[PDB]
Amino acid sequence: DADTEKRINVGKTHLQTLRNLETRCHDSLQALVVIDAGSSSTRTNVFLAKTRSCPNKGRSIDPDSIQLIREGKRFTGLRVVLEEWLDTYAGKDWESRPVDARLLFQYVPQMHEGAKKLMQLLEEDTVAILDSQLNEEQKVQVKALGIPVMLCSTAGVRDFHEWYRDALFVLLRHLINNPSPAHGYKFFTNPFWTRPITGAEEGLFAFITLNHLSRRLGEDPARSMIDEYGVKHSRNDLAGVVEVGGASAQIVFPLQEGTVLPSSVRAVNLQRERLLPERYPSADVVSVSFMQLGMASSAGLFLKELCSNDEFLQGGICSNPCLFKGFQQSCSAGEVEVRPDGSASVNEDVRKNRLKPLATYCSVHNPEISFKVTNEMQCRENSIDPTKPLAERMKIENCSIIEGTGNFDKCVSQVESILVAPKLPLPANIEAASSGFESVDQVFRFASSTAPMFITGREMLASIDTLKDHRLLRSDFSGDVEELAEAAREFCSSEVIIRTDGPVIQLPGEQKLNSLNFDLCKTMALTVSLLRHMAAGENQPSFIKWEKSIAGPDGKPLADLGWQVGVILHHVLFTEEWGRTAYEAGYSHNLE
Amino acid sequence: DTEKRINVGKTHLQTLRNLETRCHDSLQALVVIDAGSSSTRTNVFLAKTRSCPNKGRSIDPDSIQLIREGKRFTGLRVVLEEWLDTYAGKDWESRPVDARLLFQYVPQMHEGAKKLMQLLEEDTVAILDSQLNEEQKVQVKALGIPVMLCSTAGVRDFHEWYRDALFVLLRHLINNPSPAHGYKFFTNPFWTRPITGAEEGLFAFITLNHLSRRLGEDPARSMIDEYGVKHSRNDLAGVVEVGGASAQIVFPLQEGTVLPSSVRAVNLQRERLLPERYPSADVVSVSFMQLGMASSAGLFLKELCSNDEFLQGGICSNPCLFKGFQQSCSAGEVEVRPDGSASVNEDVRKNRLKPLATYCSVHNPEISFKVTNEMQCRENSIDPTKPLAERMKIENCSIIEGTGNFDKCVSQVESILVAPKLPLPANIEAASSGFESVDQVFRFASSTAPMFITGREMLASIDTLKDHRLLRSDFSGDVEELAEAAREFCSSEVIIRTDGPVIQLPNARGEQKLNSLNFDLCKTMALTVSLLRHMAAGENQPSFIKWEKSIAGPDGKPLADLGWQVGVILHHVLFTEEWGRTAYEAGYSHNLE
Ligand SMILES: Nc1ncnc2c1ncn2[C@@H]1O[C@H](COP(=O)(O)OP(=O)(O)NP(=O)(O)O)[C@@H](O)[C@H]1O
Ligand SMILES: [Mg+2]
Ligand SMILES: [Mg+2]
Repeated sequence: DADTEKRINVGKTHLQTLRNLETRCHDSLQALVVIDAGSSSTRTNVFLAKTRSCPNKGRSIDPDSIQLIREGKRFTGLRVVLEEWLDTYAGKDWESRPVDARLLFQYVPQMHEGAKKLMQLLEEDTVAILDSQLNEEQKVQVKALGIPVMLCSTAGVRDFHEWYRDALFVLLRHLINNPSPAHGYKFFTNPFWTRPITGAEEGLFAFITLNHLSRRLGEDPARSMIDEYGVKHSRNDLAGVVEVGGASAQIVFPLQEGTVLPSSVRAVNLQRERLLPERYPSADVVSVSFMQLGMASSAGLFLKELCSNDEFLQGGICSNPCLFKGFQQSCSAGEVEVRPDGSASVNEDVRKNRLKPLATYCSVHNPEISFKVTNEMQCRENSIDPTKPLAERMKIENCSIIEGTGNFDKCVSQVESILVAPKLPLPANIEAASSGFESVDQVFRFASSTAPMFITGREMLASIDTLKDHRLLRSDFSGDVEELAEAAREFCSSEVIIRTDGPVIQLPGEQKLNSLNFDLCKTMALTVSLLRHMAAGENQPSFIKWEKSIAGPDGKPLADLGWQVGVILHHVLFTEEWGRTAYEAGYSHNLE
Repeated sequence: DTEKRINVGKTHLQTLRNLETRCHDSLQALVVIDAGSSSTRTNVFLAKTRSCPNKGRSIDPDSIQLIREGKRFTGLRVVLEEWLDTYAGKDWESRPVDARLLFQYVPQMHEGAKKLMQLLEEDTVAILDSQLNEEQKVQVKALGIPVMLCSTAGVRDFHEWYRDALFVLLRHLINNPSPAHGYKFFTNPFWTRPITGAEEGLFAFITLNHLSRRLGEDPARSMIDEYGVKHSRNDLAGVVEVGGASAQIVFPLQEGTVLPSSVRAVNLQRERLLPERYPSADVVSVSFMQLGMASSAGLFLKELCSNDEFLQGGICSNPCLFKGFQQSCSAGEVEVRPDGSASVNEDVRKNRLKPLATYCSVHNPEISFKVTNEMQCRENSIDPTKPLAERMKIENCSIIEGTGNFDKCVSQVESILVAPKLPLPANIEAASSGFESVDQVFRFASSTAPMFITGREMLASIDTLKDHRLLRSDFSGDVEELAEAAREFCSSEVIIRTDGPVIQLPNARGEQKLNSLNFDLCKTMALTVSLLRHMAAGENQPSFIKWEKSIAGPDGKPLADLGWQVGVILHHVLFTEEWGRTAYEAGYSHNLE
C-alpha cells in the first residue's frame, strides 16, 4: 500500500513538471555581432547574450548577460577599400586631380566586389570564433535564433567626400543579409543596426558601455532608486569617459543636477534623444568627438605643424621636444619602425603615411574645401596647402631629419597650441563645432561636471603604466596634474643608449625603445594638458581612473571598453522594438 | 558673500525645473453603487492619482480608501416591480403578462429610475461635501468622478428584458448629473452593469487580499522565481460572503490541485480580472441564490413548516427559534416588540418569500418552458400554478413555536439550504461551474488557503458566543467547539421581563436582551457549523478560519470595508492604459453635447 500511493504522486509530479514547462519562461543563448569599421582596421566583435521567452511576453535579452567572446582579426579599413576603388576606377592620384563623382556611378558593381572580399574575410573570422567557443548544444540555440549584425563606421570614413561611403553601406548590408548557408549561422542586418555612427554617438555608446559594465547604470532597485516624486535616480554617480582612438578622441560626461549651460552648447538627454528607455534613470550628457586627435592622426599633424614653425626648424633639422635625447628619424609623417640597431625606419608609402587622411580631406577638388573657405583656412593654418598635390601636402617642406630634444615642458606647450587649443578648429570637425566646442580647451570651459572620469586608450594607459613601473608615479594615482608632469618630465628627459640589446631608455632604471613607446611623451603631454583643463573647469571630477577593461561580478572581465556594448544596449533595451526587428522580422526577412 | 546670493536664484530655477520634471499627485473620488437585493446604496471612495511626464495619469491601488457607505435606498427589484404594478397591472405575478406591450412604458420606467438616482446623487454629494475640504473639492471636481453601479442577487433572477433596459436608462441618469454641485459624475457599460455571482465573489476575493496586503505586484508582496514567474510572498486568502439574497464561496487553488472537467476554475490573468504584472492564481468562485440572510430565512420557514415532522395541528415547531418564542405562520418581516410578542408584517413587499415566489411563476418563461426549474420550485414547496399570495402562504399553518434544539436546527439547515436533493431555484450559474449545492463545493474543490467569513449575522453568531464566554477570545474556527457553545446557547429560555424579552442561558451562565436581529441567529449559527463541517470534510483544509467585519490598514485605522466594492475598482484601475483612456482621456467630457 505504501509503494502504490508513492507511484500515484510520481504521475502527479509528471503532470506538474509538464504544466510548469508550458507556463514558465525558457532561456536560450543568442550571438550578437558588432563590426568595428574604424580608421586603422575593420574587425569583428562576437558577443553572447541570454534571451528569455515568456508566455504572452515574447522574447527579450538580459542586458547583464551580454559578454564578449572574442574581438576578431584586424582586416582592411573601409577608407582603404574606397580609396583602392577610386585608384582603379577614377584613376591613380585622384587626390591631386579634379574627379567627376557622377561618372563613378557606372563602377558600383565593381565597388560591391571590393566590399565582398572584406565581408567574406569578416564572415569567415566570425564563424571561426563561434565554432571554437560554442558547444553543440549552444550552436543549435545560436543558429536557430539568428545573429544580429551591427557594422558601424567611425572616424575612418567620417570625413569621406561625396556619396561613396553611403553607397558602400547599402552594399555592405546586402553582403551581411546574404551569408554562406554552409556554416548555419543566420546573420542579418538593417539600416538601423549597420550604419555610419556620428562622433557624439561613438562617445555616447562608450559612456553606456562604461556605466553598464561598472554597474552604475540600471533600471533595477540594486542600481536605481525612485524618490517620493516618482523620479528614477541611479544609486551610484554616472561616470564619464575619455576615449583616444586612432583618428578621433571622445570626451563624454553626464551633467550633475542639470547644470545650466549656454544656448550654443548642446547637451544630449539619453531618454529624450531615444538612446536609453524611459524605465532607465535620466541624464543630460555632453558628448563631443575631435577629429585629428586620435593616436595616428595627431602624430602626423603634430610633426607637420611643429616642423613648419621657425622655432623648431633650423637647416633641415627639426628639433622635437616630444622625442627622447639621441633619437633620430627622417622628416616624414610615415609609420616609424624602431629597428634592433637603434635606427628609426620611416616607411614613405602613401597608405602608411599618418598625414594621408588629413591631406586627402584637405584638397581643392573636395567640395568641402572648394565651396567652403572656412575649411580651406583650417587646412592652411595646419600647414596643408589644398591647392598643392597629395605628395607635396604630406611632405614637411625644407626638412630632412627630426632630432629629439627631450624637453617635456616644451612638448606640453606645443601639444597645447597645435592639438588641444588651436587658433582655428582642426579640419573635419563641423560636428564638434555644432555642439559648441571648436577645441578641447572649450569643452571644460563651457561645460563642467563633478562626475568621475575614465581614461581609455592603448597609449593613454601606457603613459601612466610606464611611469608607475619605473616608480615615478604611485600605485594609487588619483589623477594629479603636477604629480604626473613631474614624473613625465624626469622620464622624457632621459638619454637613449644604443647597446647590444638594442635601443635602451636610460633613467637615473631602464626600458627598451620600440615602435610603441618612442613618441609616448607626446601622449604624456596630452594627458597633462587634458587634466589641466579638467582642473580649470568650474566643476572638477571626483576621481580620474585609467582602465583597459571592467572586471565582471565573477572576477573575470565581461567585455572591453568602447562603443561596442553601448550600441547593443541602444537596440536591445527597447524591448518591443528589438523583438519586432530581431525576432519577428529576423533572418526570415531576407528569404526570397 | 555673493556666493550665497547667486545660489538663491540657482535654487529658484532648480525648484521650477523639478516641478516640470517630477510627478504631481492629485486627489480623485470613486463611486461604487451597491445595487443589491435588500437596498441600493452609494459607496464613496478616495484615491491618490499620479500624473507623470510622458507616463500619463494612474491611481495608486494602496491609496484607495472608503470614506462612507451611504443611505440604504429602494432596491432595483422594487423599482421594476412598482413599474409592472402600474404599467402591466396589479398582481401581474399570478397573471400571464405580454412583455412586448411593456415597451411603450419605457419613458415611464425612466421616471421611476430618475427618482432613485436623484436620491443616490444627493447622498453622494452630501458625503463629499462633509468629508472634503475646499482644496480637496477642487482636485476632486476637476478630475471627474467614475461611477460603477453593479446589480447583484436582487435583479439576477429578474424575468424578461426589463433589467437590461433599466441599466441603459441608469447610465444616462449618471452621465447627466446636476451641474449645481460641481461633481462631474460619469459612467460607461463596462463600469455600470449587472455583475454575475462569480464576479461578485471574485471582486470580494480581490478586496480581501488587497486590504490584508496579500495581493501585490511589488517586491514587498510578490517574488520572481528563476523562471520569470511572479508568485505572492504570502498565501492568498479565500472569502465566504453572506448577503441578503445570495452567498459567495471563493478560494484560490494552491499547488497543482487537479480538478474534474465539469468543475470550472477561473484564472485571474486569463479571464482579464487582474493584469499580467500581478501574480497568477486559479480561483474557484461560486454564488448560491436563496442562501442570503433574507431569502434563506423565508425558504427555511416554507420548507420546515411543510414537513409533517414539524407541522402538527397548525403549530410549526422550529428548532432554530428559542424556547418560549411565538410568531405567526408567514415569511414576513418579524419585529420583536417590548412586551415579548413578535409582530409579523403581512405586506407582500416586506415578505421574505416574495423574490422566490415571483421567480417561481408559471407565467415566467424560465418555468413554463423549463420543467427542471418547475421541479426545483415544487421541491421547495412553491407551486408555480398557484397565485402569488398562495405561493408565499405556509399552508395548514397558524403559529410558529420555538423548540430550541440546535442539533435538529443543524440537520434541517443542512437538508434545506446546504445540501438539498435538487438545486435551490435560480442557480444555473452555480450549476454551470459544477456546483449544484454548498456540499458539492468542498467535495469537488478544496484548498489549504485561509478562509475569511463576512456578513453581519455570520460575525454576530461568533461574537455573541464569545461575549457570553462560550467561545475563546482566540478562535481558530473549530467545528465541534462552535457546535457545543451554540447548543448551550440555542437551548436557552425566553423570559418576558419588565425590561422586555430576555435570553436566559442555562446553568446561570448569563443574559441578553432579545431583539429583531438575534431572535433567529441560531439558524445562522447552524449554517456556520454545517459550512465548517464541509470545509473539514474536504481533501484540503484551510490553514485558519477568520471572522472579520473590516481589514485594519497600516496606520491602524481600517482603509475600506470587505465586499465586492474595492475589487470592482481594482478590476478597472489596475489596467493602467485602459483606465487612463476611459477615466481621463474620454472622461466626463465625453458626455458634453
Ligand atoms: N445596514 C445594514 N448593514 C449591513 N447589513 C445589513 C444592514 N441591514 C440589513 N443587513 C443584513 O444584511 C443582509 C444584507 O446584506 P448586504 O451586504 O446588503 O447584501 P445584499 O447586497 O443585499 N445581497 P446580494 O444581492 O446578494 O449582493 C440583510 O438580509 C440583513 O440580514
Ligand atoms: Mg574606436
Ligand atoms: Mg451585496
